[PDB]
Amino acid sequence: GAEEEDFKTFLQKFTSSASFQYSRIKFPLKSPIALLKDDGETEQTFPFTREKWALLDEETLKEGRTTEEEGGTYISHFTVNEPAHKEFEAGYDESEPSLRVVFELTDGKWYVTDCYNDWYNFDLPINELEETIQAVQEENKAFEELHP
Repeated sequence: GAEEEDFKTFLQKFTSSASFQYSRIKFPLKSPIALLKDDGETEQTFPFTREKWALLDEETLKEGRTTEEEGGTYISHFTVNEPAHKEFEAGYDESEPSLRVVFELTDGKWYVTDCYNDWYNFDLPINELEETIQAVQEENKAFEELHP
């Protein structure tokens, strides 16, 4: 009557199809990027659009915990059990996250509505940013050429 797309199965596509990944994501996103104007305690916001995305893997969007030698417990999961209103968090134990992905389900189709990624983390003065954008687009080509 509805038969909605599955929080598992939609993800399997998301991690293995580049154009589909992009076709699922809003433009712009509700998280403008926000960095420091090379002055310390200064506020700034950037338009989040398709041209500054970072593609994401199955070992990015998994539900589990990992171990580095030199960090600690890294977690990745959805934190929120809802039938249509789930979102995703990755980060270490006892610490803040750095990969945030809001998901929403309308019309029986999932659509990603927000983003957080360390590719435009706080340690990134706006002066260098337009090169950071282009660098993520290097890695993105190497993904999407091989993620059909």
